[PDB]
Amino acid sequence: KMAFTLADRVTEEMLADKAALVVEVVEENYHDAPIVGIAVVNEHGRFFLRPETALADPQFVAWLGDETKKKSMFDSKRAAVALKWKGIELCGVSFDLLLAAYLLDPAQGVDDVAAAAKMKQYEAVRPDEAVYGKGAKRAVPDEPVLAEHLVRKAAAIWELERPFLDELRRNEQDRLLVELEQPLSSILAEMEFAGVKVDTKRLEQMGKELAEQLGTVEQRIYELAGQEFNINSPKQLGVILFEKLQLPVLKKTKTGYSTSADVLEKLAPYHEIVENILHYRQLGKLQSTYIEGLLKVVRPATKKVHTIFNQALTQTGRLSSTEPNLQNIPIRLEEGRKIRQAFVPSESDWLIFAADYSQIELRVLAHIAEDDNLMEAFRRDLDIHTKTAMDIFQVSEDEVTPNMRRQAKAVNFGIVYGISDYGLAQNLNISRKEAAEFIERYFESFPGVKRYMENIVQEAKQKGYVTTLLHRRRYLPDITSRNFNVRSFAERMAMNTPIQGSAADIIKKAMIDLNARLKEERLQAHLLLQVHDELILEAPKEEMERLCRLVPEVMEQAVTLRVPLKVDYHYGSTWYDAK
DNA sequence: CCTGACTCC
DNA sequence: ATGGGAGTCAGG
Ligand SMILES: Nc1ccn([C@H]2C[C@H](O)[C@@H](COP(=O)(O)OP(=O)(O)OP(=O)(O)O)O2)c(=O)n1
Ligand SMILES: Nc1ccn([C@H]2C[C@H](O)[C@@H](COP(=O)(O)OP(=O)(O)OP(=O)(O)O)O2)c(=O)n1
Ligand SMILES: [Mg+2]
Repeated sequence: KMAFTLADRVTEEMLADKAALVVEVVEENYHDAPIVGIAVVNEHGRFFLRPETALADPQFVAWLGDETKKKSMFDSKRAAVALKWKGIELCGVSFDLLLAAYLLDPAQGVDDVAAAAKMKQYEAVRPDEAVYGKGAKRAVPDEPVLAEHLVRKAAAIWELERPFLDELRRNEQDRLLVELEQPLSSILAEMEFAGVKVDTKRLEQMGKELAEQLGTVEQRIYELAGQEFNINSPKQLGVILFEKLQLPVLKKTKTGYSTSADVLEKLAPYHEIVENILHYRQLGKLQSTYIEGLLKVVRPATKKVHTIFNQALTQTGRLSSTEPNLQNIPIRLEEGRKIRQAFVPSESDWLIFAADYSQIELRVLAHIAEDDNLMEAFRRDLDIHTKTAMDIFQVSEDEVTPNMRRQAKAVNFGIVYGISDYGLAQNLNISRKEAAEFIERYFESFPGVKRYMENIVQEAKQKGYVTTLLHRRRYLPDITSRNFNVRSFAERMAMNTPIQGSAADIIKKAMIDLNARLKEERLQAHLLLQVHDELILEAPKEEMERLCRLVPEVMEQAVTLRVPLKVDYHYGSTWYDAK
C-alpha cells in the first residue's frame, strides 16, 4: 500500500538536498540505452517522473549535477553512464545499495534492489525480472505498473540505507564503501563512457589474413586425420583422436574423452596432428572473439568500444569486464598479441601508457604472511618469478625467456595457493616425485608462507570468513564440511582470497589517488582500462615524461606495506607498442 | 540452454 | 581429488 505522485512536471519539492533516486535502464548493457522512467523519494514524498519531461527540465538537470544534493541509489554507475549518454552529468551520489550489499556479502550475488532488500527482510518491492520479464518477452510494462515499481525501488533504498550503513560500520567496512568503492564507481563510469578507439581497417585486414590461414591449417589437419571433421567439436575430435587414431586416453569428463590443451600437449609424442589442432583452436578463438566479436561491438561512428566494469561480481574484490572483455586480450603468443595493434589513442598525437604492478600478489603475501625471507627478497629488489624460472628450467638468469618467466609465474602462484604434487607434475610434465620434492624445498625457502597458509585455514574454520587489508570480507560456510572435495576447495579459497583481494584493494585505491593527482596537475591524460594489476591510460604525447614519474609513484604509494611496491611502465602508438 | 574450449590477471 | 579469480565462443 504505497502512495506516490505520478508527476507531469518537476516541482521544487522533488529537488531536496537528500533523496533516493532511481534512473531506470532496463537493458543489461546500459551504454546508449533508453532511460525508461525516474523515481524520487525524499522527506517531501514519493514521485515518478517521465524521462522526456524530467531530463529536458533545466532545474532537474541542475539538481542531478549538483554535488551538494545528495542521492542514494542502487548501481549508481549504470545511472551515471546512462545519463552521460543523454548528455547529463550526475553528481552527489552518497550511497550505493549495490556496493553496500556487495561488501556485506559478495556471495549473495545481489543484482537488484529486491535481492538487497531481502538481506533486511524488506519485501515491499518486486524483483526486476518479475516486472520486466525475460528473453524475448522482456518489456517495459504499462506506465502505472512501471511507476509503482520504480517508486517501490526508491522507497526501499530510502529505508534500507541506514540498516546497511549500520551493519557495514559494525563490520568496520563503512569507509571501504564511502572512501573506496563509491569514489571508484564514478571513476569506472568515466572510463567506460570514454571507451577505447579501435583501428577497424587494421583489425579487418588481420581478420581476412587469419581466415586464409585457418583454411590452410584446417586442410592440413584433415590430411593428417585422413578425414574431414569439425575440429571445434570436442565430441567429434575425441572420436578422431581416441577411436580412429587410437591415441591414449589420458582423461575423461562426464560427457566423454577430454581434448583439453593439457591433454593434447601430452599426446605430441604419439601423433603430430595434436600440435596442429592446438594451433587451429587458438587461431579460431582469435577470429571468433578478438576479431569478429570485437568488430560487432565497435560503435561505428566513433570507432570506440565501451566495456562494462562489473564492480559487484567477483568473490574476491576484483573487477570483471564484459561486452567486450578488455581484460583478456591476447598477449602470450606474438600471433595473438598483434590484436593489440588495433587498440589506438582516441586523438591524434596522443599515445597509450601502461603501468603494471611487479610481482604483486607475492609482495602482498610477503606483507600479510610476514615471511622474513620473502620480505627480504623484495627489499633486495629480487625477481622471484625469474629466480623460480632459473630453477625449474636449470638455466642462468640471462637465458630465461619471457615465456619461461611466465611459466614460473604459474608455478609460484600454484605452489603458494595450494597446488598438489599431482598438479605440479602434470603442469611441468615432470615426475610426481620430483614435483613433491620441489614443493617441499619451496616452503623450506618460505616457511612463514607455509605457517601463514596453515593458520589462515584454521582461522577461517573458526570464524567462518576471511578478510583483506582494507576489510573486504568473504564468507566460507563450506570450510568445515565433512566432505573432502567441498572442504578442500573452501580451504584453498581461504589461502587465496585474502591475498588476491588485498591486491584488488590496493589498485582500487591507486586509481582514486591517480585521478586526484591528474586533476590537480591539470593533465589531459585519463584512464582507459584496469586489468587487475595494470592501469592503461591515453594522453597527449607531450605528457609522457610526467606520466613516467607520476603514474608509477601514485601506484607504488597507494598503500604502505612492509615491503616496497614496484611498478613497470611503457608507452607507444598503440596498446601493442606499450611494452 | 550447458559444456568444454581458449583468453587474461 | 588434485593453485584461484574471471568472460566469450561454437557446438550440440
Ligand atoms: N570503520 C572502518 C574502519 C576501517 N575500514 C577499512 C578501511 C580502512 O582503510 C582499512 C584500515 O583501517 P585502519 O586504517 O583504521 O586500521 P585499523 O584500525 O582498522 O586496523 P586493521 O586494518 O589492522 O584492522 O579498513 C573501514 O572500511 N571502515
Ligand atoms: N597464473 C597466475 C597469474 C597471475 N595471478 C595473479 C597473481 C599475480 O600477482 C597477479 C598479477 O598478474 P601478473 O601477470 O601481472 O603477475 P605479477 O604481478 O605477479 O608479476 P609481473 O607483473 O612482475 O610479471 O594475478 C595468478 O593468481 N595466477
Ligand atoms: Mg603484475
